[PDB]
Amino acid sequence: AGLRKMAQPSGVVEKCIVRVCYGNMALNGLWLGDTVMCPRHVIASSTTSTIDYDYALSVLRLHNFSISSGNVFLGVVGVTMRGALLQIKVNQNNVHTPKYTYRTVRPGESFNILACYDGAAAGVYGVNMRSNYTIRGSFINGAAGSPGYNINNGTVEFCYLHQLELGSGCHVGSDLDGVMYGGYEDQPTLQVEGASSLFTENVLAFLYAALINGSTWWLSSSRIAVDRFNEWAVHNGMTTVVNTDCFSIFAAKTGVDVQRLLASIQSLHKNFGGKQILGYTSLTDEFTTGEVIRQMYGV
Amino acid sequence: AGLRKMAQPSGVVEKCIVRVCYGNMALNGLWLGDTVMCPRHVIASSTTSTIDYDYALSVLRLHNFSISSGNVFLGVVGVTMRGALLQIKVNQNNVHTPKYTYRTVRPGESFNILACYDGAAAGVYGVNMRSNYTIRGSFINGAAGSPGYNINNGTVEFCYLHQLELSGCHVGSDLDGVMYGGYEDQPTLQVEGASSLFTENVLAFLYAALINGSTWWLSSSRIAVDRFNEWAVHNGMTTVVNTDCFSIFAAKTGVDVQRLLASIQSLHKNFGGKQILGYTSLTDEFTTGEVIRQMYGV
Amino acid sequence: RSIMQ
Amino acid sequence: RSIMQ
Repeated sequence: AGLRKMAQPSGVVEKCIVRVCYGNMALNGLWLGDTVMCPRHVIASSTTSTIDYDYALSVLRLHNFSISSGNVFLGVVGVTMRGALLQIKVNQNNVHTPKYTYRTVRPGESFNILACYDGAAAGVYGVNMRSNYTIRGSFINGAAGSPGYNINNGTVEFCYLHQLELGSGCHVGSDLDGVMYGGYEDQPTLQVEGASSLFTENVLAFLYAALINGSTWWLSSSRIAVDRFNEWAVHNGMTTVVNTDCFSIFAAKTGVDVQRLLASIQSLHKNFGGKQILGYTSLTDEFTTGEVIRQMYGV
Repeated sequence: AGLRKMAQPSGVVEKCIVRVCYGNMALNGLWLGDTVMCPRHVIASSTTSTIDYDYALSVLRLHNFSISSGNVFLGVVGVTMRGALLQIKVNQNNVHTPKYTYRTVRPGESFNILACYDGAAAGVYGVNMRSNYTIRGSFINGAAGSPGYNINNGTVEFCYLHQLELSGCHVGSDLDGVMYGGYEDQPTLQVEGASSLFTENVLAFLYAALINGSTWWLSSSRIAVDRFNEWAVHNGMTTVVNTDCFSIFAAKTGVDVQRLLASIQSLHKNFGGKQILGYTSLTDEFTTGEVIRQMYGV
Repeated sequence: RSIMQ
Repeated sequence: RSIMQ
């Protein structure tokens, strides 16, 4: 019983964090094989105007770097741009490099953040990519380069390196190809996130987890079809549901079909009336069907 | 900016989990040095009746244990009862044993759960001991023996081994084998004490909200600590006993504890009308120590 | 009540 | 206003 946002264990990723310093800048890098990846704004010399990174790379002095894993310093062999990242070749292979892949995540998908400072992991928590390609993170100065990851069958899938905070406190990173999520710029400019819609498939997973945990006060016999729900959604900050197949086994272990939950969502979207669902007083879209399945049943 | 309930990194603890099987029972153990610690219900030969663990230990045969670290099997040398735990002496030392201590946590304190199944870590999340000595966790069958820990300056402080579930209400023992809250490690009809919100943690959370720019909920009225406490015990909240920890916050924000207490009373009346930093208005899972680290890195 | 062993 | 971290 119970539902908690949790992280997958971080041990295999902790061995890959390094400290990357250049001039007055300090942030984190990811050391895989003989390469260190880090945000390219570590070689920026200003914090207000817009930076010509290609120029900053052209006048770089390789010896002004300090890259360290604990008290082990890594010598820099070369540096090339990889989108919003630097790909730094170093003179030592990380022997504790895990089996790993890169993947770019999509809105609604969950992953793990390893929040790092001074090249050392400090905290680990789960996040979910919002429709405006931001995450609900907790990062302060020095967190850039903190990685986001999932673990499947012992392979680490890296999907995020932290870059920046938007003017509201939303957090933005790049994938490991150096492509910024949501097309935000890795510049200190005025850019505003788009509006964030609640991901309806995730809200449904949360409500099925509530039913499995014995929370049923918000459920009724009232019912609404997918199509009638999708028309209300676009005027009420929620996404449309298109495939309900992922909810088949949920409806089978609880006896409650999606259409009933969709009608409950409409009532709950305003308020819970002073009541709570698994501790929440607002709908949450941070849980995927996959997370719920694992926590509810281990599969 | 931001506030999230997070776990300290789990790498140093992951290498200490083992699978402990006896008879038809399997759960998790914590392998430090040449000892494996695990809940004693693993030797119970029952599922309904009430268990005499001393008898179960008297009839135990060491060769019926299967203890493994991944696919490496550990030979069992001896067993001793340690309250609600077994201390199982094994023939191999854990080379990955961290520097460690034991500590019993008190209501309101935060720690980390490493949720384990089949002797392998599955998830990690932060928790907070509640006033009725339960934690708000996520555990299913087979999670017993999952450890709770804090990391302080290189040393792992072990404070919890998971034992049982009362409704999302989880109970464990400390590493000396004392069950938190006095609950029995027996499948009996026991009910948890009344859960109350930990007010000092709510105060930390509201200061965190002030620092992150959330002020809509801030009362201009004021109530003294001892009057609030009279109200708190009739309204599902704990009493405030320490306030010196808030002096830094009151100085950075210009808001004293007595205004926050009045705000808490007002939030308890339009409860659910609006979120704070995207959280329930009265979340009590954050300590002042947690908030200072996330706000200031200190 | 429910052991998770 | 973007803040590099």
